[PDB]
Amino acid sequence: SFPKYKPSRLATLPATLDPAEYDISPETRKAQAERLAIRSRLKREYLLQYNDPNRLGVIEDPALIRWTYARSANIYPNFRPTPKTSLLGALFGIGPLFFWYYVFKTDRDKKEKLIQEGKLDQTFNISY
Amino acid sequence: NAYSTREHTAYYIKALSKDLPKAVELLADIVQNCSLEDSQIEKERDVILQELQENDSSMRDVVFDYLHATAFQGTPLAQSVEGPSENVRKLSRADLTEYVSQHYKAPRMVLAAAGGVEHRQLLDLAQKHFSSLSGTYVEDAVPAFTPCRFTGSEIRHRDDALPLAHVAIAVEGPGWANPDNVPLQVANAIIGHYDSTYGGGTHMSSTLASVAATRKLCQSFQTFNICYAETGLLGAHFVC
Amino acid sequence: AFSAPAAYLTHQQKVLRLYKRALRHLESWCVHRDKYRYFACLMRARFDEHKNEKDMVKATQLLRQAEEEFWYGQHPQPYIFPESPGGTSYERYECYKVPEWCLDDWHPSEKAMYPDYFAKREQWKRLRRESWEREVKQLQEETPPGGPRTEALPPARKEGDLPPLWWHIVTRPRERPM
Amino acid sequence: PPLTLEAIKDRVLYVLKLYDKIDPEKLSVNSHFMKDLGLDSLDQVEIIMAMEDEFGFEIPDIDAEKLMCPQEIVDYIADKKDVYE
Repeated sequence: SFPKYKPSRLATLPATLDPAEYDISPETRKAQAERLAIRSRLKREYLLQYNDPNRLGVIEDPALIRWTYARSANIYPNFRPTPKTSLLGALFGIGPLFFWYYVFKTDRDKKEKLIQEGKLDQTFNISY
Repeated sequence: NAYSTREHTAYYIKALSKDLPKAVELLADIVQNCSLEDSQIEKERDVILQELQENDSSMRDVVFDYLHATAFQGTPLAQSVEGPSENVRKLSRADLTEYVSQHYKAPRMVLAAAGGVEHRQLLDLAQKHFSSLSGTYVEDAVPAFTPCRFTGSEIRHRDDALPLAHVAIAVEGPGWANPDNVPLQVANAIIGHYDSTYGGGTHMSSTLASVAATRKLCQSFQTFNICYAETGLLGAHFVC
Repeated sequence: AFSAPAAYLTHQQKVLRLYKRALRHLESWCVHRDKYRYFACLMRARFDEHKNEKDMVKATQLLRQAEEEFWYGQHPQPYIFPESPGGTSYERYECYKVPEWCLDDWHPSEKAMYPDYFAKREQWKRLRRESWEREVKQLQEETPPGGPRTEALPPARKEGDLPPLWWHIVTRPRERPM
Repeated sequence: PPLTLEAIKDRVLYVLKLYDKIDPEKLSVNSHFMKDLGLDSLDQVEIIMAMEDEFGFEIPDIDAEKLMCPQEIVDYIADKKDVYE
């Protein structure tokens, strides 16, 4: 009984240690065959175009076009102001700005106070 | 006769010793070469639905099914042997054939005999008739045993119309192979069993039984030790 | 050169892969050859012990437990062949590999420096250009009505026909192009 | 290190001959381990491992299982190492 491997988000569970890889059913095997069918059809189309002696240029992959569109164009059309979206947007957009305002304003005010009280050393600070 | 449980299925033939070969032949034919004809499938669907309606009357079976549902919720053990009515109506010949193929396998079957049976004769008959059955799984699809979680829970179906109340309470118990089963069985024997028909009544050694008889607390009370491979239900059922 | 994969790995294939992984990691742990041989014979005996288990459920549980043991006992830094994936030299010469189509864009002066080679290249181009149509026809004929259900490609049925979709495999950049 | 085809064949036969279970005399380029010889699957795995250790290149498991012959091993090594003679 060696210690078990706790999978995490940055440490995925090894297939060998997958509890489902050892409980297989007829439906699962059928699904695996269907997935291989999909892959084989896609690879056939790709290789047919890739080995074509007449083809000159890129083999436009619809998947790449879809990925780029989904990552750029489709975002706003499929966005709805929601409690999560609104709160996260508020926090991550305006929150940091006010934190940095607090920090810089406090530092600058302290510096100005010290300068006014003549209690800051700028003996050789002659290049601002 | 046949009996199906959540963990075991059995077909046994009571017969004379001189008829052992024919009994073995019939058992082999039943186990392996079962027609599963569709018309019989429809008739048995009707019968099974009617019997599901009947079992609802049997309060004890209903209460034990509820106990399994609540205690082993989220696990295969919660499922009843008969199954939901929707599944019964939706079942098909393909599903029954697949069940027979996946679960009826030689390594998972035992041919047992008692009485005037010679072991050599039984072994020879089994080789003659049961040899064909195989333990290979089609397309390497092997069912995997799953440990079942026991959840402390309460399921209360309140039907005040019902004459008497059935309650079953259990705690998780040992598996079949756990050595602790014997002492727990001794303790349950200490707790005992009582029914209103019992003659002993007040003088019965079991304190619960004596008190129930003296106060007429319960019509019947029994202690059960239900054991499955990795878990079990240990407790009591009392009608009061 | 890689063969087309199958939808699932058979129990025998999974056991074989576990055996290979265990032997390699043991060799990583057992640096010296003699200790490796002794413990490797031990591992072979371990597999032989349940080689003939009849019950498939029991064998599957055994495989699962063996995989758990392997994960606990895997060498943190298993030996990787230098050119294998994860190896020190894996893909080291990838940049030197250059596709064949680049030669077509050579200036005529450059192609003049190697005349015989480009004559042979023209011959190969002619072969591919002639073969493409027959290869497409054969692939259509052999393909099942639903579609290709495996990545495997048929061999050339008749003389004078090249294997379908042969160009890139045959003309793949040399392993050590330089 | 030209690693000619004949060298690959000679080294594969060397490894196989140094394999105790295989009897050296009947070992041939076309002697299928499964059928002509008596080697089982684990012996196939061991022989593939021995070959990959001898030549220093790892044969992927999917390809490794399908060799089933010494000449197959030789030609696969030639394909991987781009040996054309």
